[PDB]
Order: sequence, then structure tokens, then C-alpha cells
Amino acid sequence: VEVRFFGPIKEENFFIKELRAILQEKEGLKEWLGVCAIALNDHLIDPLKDGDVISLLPPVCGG
Amino acid sequence: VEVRFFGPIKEENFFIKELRAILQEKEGLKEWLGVCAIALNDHLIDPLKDGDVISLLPPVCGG
Amino acid sequence: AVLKIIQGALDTRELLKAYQEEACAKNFGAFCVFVGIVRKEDNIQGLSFDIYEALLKTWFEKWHHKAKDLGVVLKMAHSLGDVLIGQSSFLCVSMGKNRKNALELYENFIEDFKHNAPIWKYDLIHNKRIYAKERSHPLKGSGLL
Amino acid sequence: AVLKIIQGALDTRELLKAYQEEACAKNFGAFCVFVGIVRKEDNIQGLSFDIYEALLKTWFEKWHHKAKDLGVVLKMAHSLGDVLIGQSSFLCVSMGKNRKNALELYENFIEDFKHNAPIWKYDLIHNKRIYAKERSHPLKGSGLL
Repeated sequence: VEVRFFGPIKEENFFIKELRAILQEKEGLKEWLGVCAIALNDHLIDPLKDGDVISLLPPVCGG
Repeated sequence: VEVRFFGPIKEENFFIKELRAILQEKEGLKEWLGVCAIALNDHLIDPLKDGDVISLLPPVCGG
Repeated sequence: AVLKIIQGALDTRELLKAYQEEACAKNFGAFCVFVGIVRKEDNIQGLSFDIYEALLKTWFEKWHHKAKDLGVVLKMAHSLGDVLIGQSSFLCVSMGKNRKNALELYENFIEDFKHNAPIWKYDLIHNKRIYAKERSHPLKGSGLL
Repeated sequence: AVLKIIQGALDTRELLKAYQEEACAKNFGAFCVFVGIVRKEDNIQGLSFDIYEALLKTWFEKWHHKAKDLGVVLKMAHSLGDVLIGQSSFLCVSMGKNRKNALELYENFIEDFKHNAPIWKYDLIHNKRIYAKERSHPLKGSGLL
């Protein structure tokens, strides 16, 4: 899997329920996991496979 | 009093409860009195004095 | 000016430019526009309008000032007389610091306008005006007499 | 195109002209526009935007097609990167034959857009971007992990 971080999040994208625990141990993400929504392959969710890309989306403000 | 007729109404403005009865006898107005609102001196009503102008307003359609 | 009554078709390009410049000069962040455009229905040549100008002015001035109390600039322009197919006959803008009040007034104004502005519409067919009775809206206090 | 992502400030003059020409070519009678303009707050230089383009495209395509089912053309443009004070960062149009559906989609779209479009806003201060956390809106399914 690839993990990408959109908007304000500082962390660089990388390639490393068992996705939660690992992101939950990165400290640059403690600010974020409480408020971020997640897209699996460009689709918001609320299964996994090879080459799946998981995207973290902080609160938005278009306009 | 002056009586003015706005929009589609054909009648020419002229200068002649006792206003109702007289307009109710003009035949060019039978089409109209049922659906027309009235403005006394540019103000819609739902008393009288000299130089008062009474305006008949048929259904509207701006835009 | 707050209300513009124009003979014939509106110059929407010129009006929109002026309104926007105002939006920028007043440091506004939200700009809502509506444009009513005469469309070809059947084989009409266009539409024609009569306006009760004195009453239109006062009616609109109440909306302008209700808008101002909420921090919103509300202005409009409307054609008088003939407007051909493809040309604009009505334009309004609601703009302000924040989108919320500007959008609310915009909705509320346009709906009130359709039903209450003292303006009469005719289809232009064969160079003749045909009053649009079926599509029209009785003013408050209709059938008084 | 249905969705335009523009580097820097929008050319609203050019976009508005093109949209109107479309309105006329499609014989439309109602034309609703919204323009979001960057205003000076405190002493910011302007705003800056990041966009999740793939998701923005799909999200918007659903709105475009919901609009089309109702006889309404709905299009938008949005800036990417820096937009200075006085410049436009967002523009949308809802147009069609009749005002009723066009106005309803316009209202509904703009509100959904504010809360759901995957776009991130920063204040430009001292040549630095400051994320606008307090003013932002959590996406559906926030705090999944």
C-alpha cells in the first residue's frame, strides 16, 4: 500500500486495522488522525489489495 | 381624482366605494377588475382627496 | 445607481464589470449574479416590457435597504420596451463580505421580484405584443373593486 | 470543460463571457453565477489553495450529472496555488431553460461545495502559508482511524 497525506499534513507520502496501528505510532500524525477522513483509491470510505493507495484528508475549505 | 391603467389595459387614463361603481360600468374594464390590484398615489392598498391618482395594476411578470 | 431602467436590452458585459469593480473596491468576498435572458420560444422575435417606474423604485428601495442592514449590496437593472432573443432583460447582484447573507438575500429577492415587481411582459410576435396572461402573477390586493 | 482547475487567479472576465455565450447558444433563459473573491483580512497578502484533483473531479461530476438530469448546466472553476487580494479563486454557473431548477441547484451546490469539496485553504502572511484550521470542515468519515 501507499499512504498519501493531503493539504496541511507535513508528513511525506510513503510505501509501508493494521494500517491504523502503524499510523497511530507516527507522531507527526497525532494532530491529524482524529479529524482526517480517508479515501481508498480516490474514494471516501467510512478489504485491501496490492497497489492500493490510501489518502488522508484533513478538514476542507474551498472557495 | 385621476385614474391610470397600467400594462395590458387598453383604456386611456382619465380624470373623472363610488369609484368602484363607475369603473364597474365601463365595459373595457370588465376583463380587468377581478384581477387588478390598486395603488393610491404610488402605494398599494387593500379616504380620498383632491389630485389623488388611482392606478390599476394587472398581474405582473418581470424578468 | 441602485436601480437601473434601461431602454432595450441590457449591456450585461458593462454592468457585470462595474458591479465587480465595486465588489473589489468594497473588499467583498462573495458575488452573486442572476441574468434573465430572452430565449426563443416557438417563433417569437423577443419580449417587450412595461414598467411602473415610481412603484418599482420604492419597492426595490425597501429591498436594497433590507440588504444593506445585513452588510449586503443589492442592485438590479431591467429592460424597458423590446428585448430580442438572445438578449438580457434583467440582471441583479447581491454581494458582500460573507457568502451566507448574500446568498440568502439573492434567493429571497429573486422570488419576491418575480411575484411582486410592477412589470408587465409581452411576447413579440409578428411585430405585435401579446400579453402573457397565463404566466402572470396577481399583485397583493388583486380584485379590490 | 465542466471543471476547470487554474493555476493562480481566475480570469473571471473570460470565464463569464464563455459561459454566457454557451447560455445563448443553448437558448437558455436563466443564468446564475457565483464568484468567490479573495478579500483583505488583517494584512494578509492573499490565499493559497491545495486541491485533491482526482477526487474533486469525481465529486463534481456527480453534481454536473445531477444538474443535467434537471435540464441545468452546472460548471465551475477554481484556483490552485496563490491568489492575491482582490482576485477571484472560485466561480460557478448554473444555467438552464427555467430559473427554478437553476436557482435550486445553485444554492444546493454551493453549500455542498463549501463542506465537501476536497480543497485546502491557507492564509498568505509574510510569504508563508498558514492553514485555516478554525474555519475548516471535517469530511464525511472524519476520524476513521
